[PDB]
Amino acid sequence: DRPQKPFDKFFIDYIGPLPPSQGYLYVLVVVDGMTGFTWLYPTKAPSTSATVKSLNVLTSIAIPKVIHSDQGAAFTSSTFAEWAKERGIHLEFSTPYHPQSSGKVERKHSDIKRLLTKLLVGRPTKWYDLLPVVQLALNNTYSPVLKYTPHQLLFGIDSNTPFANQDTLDLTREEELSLLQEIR
Amino acid sequence: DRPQKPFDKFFIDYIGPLPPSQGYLYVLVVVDGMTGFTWLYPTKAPSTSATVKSLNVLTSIAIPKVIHSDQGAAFTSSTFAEWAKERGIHLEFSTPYHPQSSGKVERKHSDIKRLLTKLLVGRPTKWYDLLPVVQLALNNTYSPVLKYTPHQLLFGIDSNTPFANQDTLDLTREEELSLLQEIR
Amino acid sequence: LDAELDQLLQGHYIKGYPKQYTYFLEDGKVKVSRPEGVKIIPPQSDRQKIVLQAHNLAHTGREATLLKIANLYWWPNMRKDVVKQLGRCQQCLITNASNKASGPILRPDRPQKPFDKFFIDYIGPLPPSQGYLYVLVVVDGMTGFTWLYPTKAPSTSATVKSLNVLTSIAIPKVIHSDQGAAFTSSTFAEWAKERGIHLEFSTPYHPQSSGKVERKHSDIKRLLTKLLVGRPTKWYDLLPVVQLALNNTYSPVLKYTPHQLLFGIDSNTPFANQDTLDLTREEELSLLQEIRTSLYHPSTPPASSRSWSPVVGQLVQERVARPASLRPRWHKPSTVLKVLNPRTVVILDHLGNNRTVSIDNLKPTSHQ
Amino acid sequence: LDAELDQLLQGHYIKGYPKQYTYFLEDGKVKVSRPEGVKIIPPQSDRQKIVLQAHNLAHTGREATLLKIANLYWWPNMRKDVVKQLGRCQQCLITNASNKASGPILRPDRPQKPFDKFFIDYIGPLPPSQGYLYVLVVVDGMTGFTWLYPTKAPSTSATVKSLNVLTSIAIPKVIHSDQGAAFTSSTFAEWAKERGIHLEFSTPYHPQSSGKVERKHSDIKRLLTKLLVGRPTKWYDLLPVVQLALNNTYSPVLKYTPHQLLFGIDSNTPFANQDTLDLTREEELSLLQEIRTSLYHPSTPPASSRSWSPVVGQLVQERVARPASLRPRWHKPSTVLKVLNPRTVVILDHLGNNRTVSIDNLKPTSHQ
DNA sequence: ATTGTCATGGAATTTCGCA
DNA sequence: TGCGAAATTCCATGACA
DNA sequence: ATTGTCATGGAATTTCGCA
DNA sequence: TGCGAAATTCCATGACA
Ligand SMILES: CCN1C[C@H](C)n2c(c(O)c3c(=O)n(Cc4ccc(F)c(Cl)c4)nc(C(=O)NC)c32)C1=O
Ligand SMILES: CCN1C[C@H](C)n2c(c(O)c3c(=O)n(Cc4ccc(F)c(Cl)c4)nc(C(=O)NC)c32)C1=O
Ligand SMILES: [Mg+2]
Ligand SMILES: [Mg+2]
Ligand SMILES: [Mg+2]
Ligand SMILES: [Mg+2]
Ligand SMILES: [N+]
Ligand SMILES: [N+]
Ligand SMILES: [Zn+2]
Ligand SMILES: [Zn+2]
Repeated sequence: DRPQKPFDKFFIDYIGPLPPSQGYLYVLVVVDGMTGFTWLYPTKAPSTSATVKSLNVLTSIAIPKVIHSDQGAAFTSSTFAEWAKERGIHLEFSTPYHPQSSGKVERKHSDIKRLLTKLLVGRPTKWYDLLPVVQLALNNTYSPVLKYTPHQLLFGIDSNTPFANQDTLDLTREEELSLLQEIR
Repeated sequence: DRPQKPFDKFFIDYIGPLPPSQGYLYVLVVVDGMTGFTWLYPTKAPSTSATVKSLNVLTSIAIPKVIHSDQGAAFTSSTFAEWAKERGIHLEFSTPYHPQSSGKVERKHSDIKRLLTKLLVGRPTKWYDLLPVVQLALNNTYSPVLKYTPHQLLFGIDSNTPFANQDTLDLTREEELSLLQEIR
Repeated sequence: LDAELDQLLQGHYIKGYPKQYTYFLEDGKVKVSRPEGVKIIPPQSDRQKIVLQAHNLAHTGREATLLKIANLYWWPNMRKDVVKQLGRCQQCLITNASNKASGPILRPDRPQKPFDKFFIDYIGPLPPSQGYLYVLVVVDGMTGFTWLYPTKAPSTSATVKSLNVLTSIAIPKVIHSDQGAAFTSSTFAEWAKERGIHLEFSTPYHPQSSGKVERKHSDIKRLLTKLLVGRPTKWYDLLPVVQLALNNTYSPVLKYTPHQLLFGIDSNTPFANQDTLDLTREEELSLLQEIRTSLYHPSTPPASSRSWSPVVGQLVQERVARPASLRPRWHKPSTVLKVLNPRTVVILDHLGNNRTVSIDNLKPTSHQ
Repeated sequence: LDAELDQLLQGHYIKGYPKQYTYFLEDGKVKVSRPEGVKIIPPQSDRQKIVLQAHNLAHTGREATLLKIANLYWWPNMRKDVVKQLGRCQQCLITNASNKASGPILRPDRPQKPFDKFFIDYIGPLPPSQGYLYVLVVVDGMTGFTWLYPTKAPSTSATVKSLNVLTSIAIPKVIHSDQGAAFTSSTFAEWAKERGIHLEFSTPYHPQSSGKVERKHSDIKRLLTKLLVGRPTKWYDLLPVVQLALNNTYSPVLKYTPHQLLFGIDSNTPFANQDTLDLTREEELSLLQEIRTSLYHPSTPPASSRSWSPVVGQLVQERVARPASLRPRWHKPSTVLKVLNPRTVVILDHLGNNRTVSIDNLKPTSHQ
């Protein structure tokens, strides 16, 4: 069996609803399987259309052999199937209620949910602008399993923004009480 | 004494009033002494101003060492003197009532008066357009005294419009009776 | 197609397929073990569709198209099939740029006499001066003597007025001009025919052909510029001064002023030459005829290493004159009917009209 | 002046005036019998006014000015007095054209890593498409990988939006651009400083300096053209396809696609290269680092026979950028302060400001 | 205080296939 | 160790306003 | 059925002035 | 029949949209 490579598999997924930000409510999450590299796209809905619009931007840069998702409606639609077929992309679904990825992807996906939550408190409404810096952080984050960041695995070089400051990623007692104020 | 050359002397003079033609009434007549070459300029008046305006067109092509005229007001004005001095042109006047030129110039000047009169009958009003063809005729007209036309003396070549048809230049009995009708 | 590839699988030899390589079957496809790795050999009946797909990714030329194909496939003489497609891609042929230079310019004989040939052309629009916007420039081929006429428009009617004033002095055999509307109008043709003047036209959009008059523009504007430095651009009053100044300027290669070549003697202008004071007019005109025939004449320059020159029946394309944004710079292919000279041809366009065209506005269609 | 010319008349010898010619008086003027004929020798105190009169007839250069003077006068070393005047004629110096070529171009080292240097620039206006008129083009120096962003204007604000989307992927060390308003605004500078990006600017009006991105324009427009043949110019929807098509096109000299240089492996696109299927990612990235260092690098071409190269303290003139009709094409003379490299200099302008300028937009002021 | 570049497609040169 | 032809490399030309 | 041209100003080469 | 310097000629460069 040939070794895993970038572009072999993109794991795609939606996160939201979120507090409105410049009229956007969701984030399409794309993670490369082999490298753990992550693309984020803001959308207004988890629809086949917003998904196609978004992946059209991504696929003008790199095309995956396989997209893997859960059985969300956007991904199981027959439109989305046509889109994928047009591009020679094989679609892959995880069984209902039993989402499988890889350890790397599950961990990455966790870091995203955690990293977002940390910065959306005190400014639940200004995440749209933060997306670029979120991704930079995520992609310049050191991997325990391999010696290298996703940036290094994708491009074969050091980045010019090394996030040498590993962060708490935990909520401080200030932020915990402030987040329980927003829900109210 | 050095031999006579083109541009050594321009003999200038006015002819008119004539019947109005495109609002013009006179003709400034310029004849080169040595070659017998002739320039014609239509004017609205025999004034220093129309003269200066006209010779400005001529003198942007060739500048005479000497202009010779009779004592017409236009030529004796102190404006006209300034104009000539600015250009390093020496002015020369014939004594009053006794106009001297040269044989060549007197004959040429006669041909002009005669040639004009011939074509201004039956169309006393359309001479403005005829000026170009008058000059061509005059300058491609064979000289008895020298073997050459003025064109040939000016440029050292044959012309592309040889007026090989020497013309009557006399009024026919038709034109004589028609001219005595116009005066009426 | 499928026939050829069978014989090949069972060890037999087919022309083009070198026998020292192992040709097998795998995944239902004929493959081969080449130094670069293992490539598929598609059946002949498939090869054209493959090349076309490769070429169409970005409409690439020979090698870049080959490099895509070579990633997956091998077959004998791939580039021949690549080149075949490039010659049939209408989009590539009318869009790409030529990479062949024109052959070396001609240096036509200087007309033999003043008034043999007139070169004319407009400059403008210039800034308004006295309500004037253009200049008619007339240059006698033999002497370089120049006449300047201000106009409100580059029109026939203003060209006629101006030329009537000039032709008062002499009529020329030929008037050469570009194909600007003013010169191509029938009103103008009539005006010429009336006076026994033959009109000669430059090949379209090729001002080098009017080079004699074109080159004078640069001197005219250059002198107008120097004179108007620090003042507003009131040029109308300067045309006469400019005309006179230029016509009496020495050309260092010729050692004569255009006025001198025209008249054989300076008029009353500053620093007038006095060398022929003691000669008769007739002696002077004799020495002039001599000067006129022994003037320097430049020769054709050497061809550049990658020039092309037209051949009867060759596929060539005319440059689009005023191409719109994102539109091809070249017309569809056409055929060379006659080779008027090594730098001029007549082409049949596909419409098909006859057009006389400069070699500079042509490329030889690629890939035959 | 009058002193020198006295000694001369009475047979004595003065330096410069060859003794084998007969110097006399006539009409109250010192004359001489030269092979060419008899010329006046004006007193030294007169000579400057003579040269100036001759030169001013048409603002002629050396020889044509000499030929007028030589018609009436002779004195020793005439051309030295002619050249002296030409160097002091402000009108000639700011109007005439240079006749010296720039020295041969530099071929700067290819940046060493993806994201070391970005070259950016706008194309447009294009025909309206979806309300868009311009394109932001971003080219990574090392890979040639290209990003295309449609905009309504070549503005800072649209540049910022676009670069925020791109910098999501990676931040570059340097962004090189021309001096278009969008890139020189302080709003842009802040945006760069914020992200630790250093802005590098091309010398003004010298797009060769942005050559990497400039050259990509031609391919972009060329592909847009081929695709839009026979259809209306709806380009907006094509930008993504174009970007992808180009980034995966082989450069025949390099033998790699820009995507390959960026990632070390083809994505799922047609004719993807499969040569590294059996290597680990790590093995692949190792072979990539190797490819990246051994890419072809062109060398400086030979100088043309009449090139000039700048020297500290030399009088030079800057080309006027957008010269108005009938106005000089050159600024007043300025002085070279530093020679940054053989093709780039800093000049003090007369105002006097410091300006960093391309050698291509300079001429060395004539006649010292 | 910065700096030309590179697709194209015939021609030139090298390598291949075979002996 | 040398042939004819295919493959590869060379590189001038032109175009990014 | 038509076609580049020529001012410019350093460099190269020739001629001059004198012996 | 030869030197140093002045004069003349050569000619690449750029610009006529
Ligand atoms: C409409 C009829 N028409 C056709 C074209 C428009 N044209 C006309 C002109 O007078 C000129 C002109 O002077 N130049 C300047 C130029 C450029 C390069 C050169 F070598 C030379 Cl000797 C002159 N260019 C063009 C032109 O063809 N531009 C693309 C031109 C003309 O009247
Ligand atoms: C206003 C800031 N600004 C300054 C000038 C206007 N500029 C800018 C550009 O992007 C370009 C451009 O792309 N090209 C085309 C071109 C021409 C020859 C070449 F070699 C290459 Cl490499 C490119 N030309 C110019 C220009 O300088 N024309 C005179 C230009 C720019 O943005
Ligand atoms: Mg024209
Ligand atoms: Mg023109
Ligand atoms: Mg720009
Ligand atoms: Mg540009
Ligand atoms: N000819
Ligand atoms: N460099
Ligand atoms: Zn194509
Ligand atoms: Zn001047």
